[PDB]
Amino acid sequence: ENLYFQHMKHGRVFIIKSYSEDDIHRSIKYNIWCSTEHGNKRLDAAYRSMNGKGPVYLLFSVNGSGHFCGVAEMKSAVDYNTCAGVWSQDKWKGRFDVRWIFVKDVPNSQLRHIRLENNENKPVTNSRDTQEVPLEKAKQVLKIIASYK
Ligand SMILES: O=c1[nH]c(=S)[nH]c2[nH]ncc12
Repeated sequence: ENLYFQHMKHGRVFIIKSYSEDDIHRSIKYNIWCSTEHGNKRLDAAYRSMNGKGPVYLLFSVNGSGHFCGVAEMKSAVDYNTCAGVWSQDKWKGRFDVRWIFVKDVPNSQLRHIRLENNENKPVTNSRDTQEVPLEKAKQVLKIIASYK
């Protein structure tokens, strides 16, 4: 639907791939997330360089689920020294705030014809955790998720 995301002139969009639906549920409940060590650094740099000029959006998907499960906006820098063991595995260390926008399952069939020119033209549905999405393809994904019924 062209009602959604028609004014995102700046900003950046990443794929989040979780091993745990329970971690997603905790993220939705408390509006926080944590990535890999390298993923935290990549999101941190994107959020910091944006300096509030636009949104950093996160497109969430559970590994193996065959569907994306929602969209959240990054709402803080990464805090690296935080309470241990709050997620499904102890290896998830650190925290940043998010704001969930959509919580809805969207089948990969609706998205797999969107290909990423920064990832060897592979379907967006074949992305790994914290793959960055070109802005014009991200707008396409965001509108599909937003309007899917
Ligand atoms: O399974 C996960 N759980 C948390 S909390 N963060 C993640 N990043 N990538 C995968 C995961």
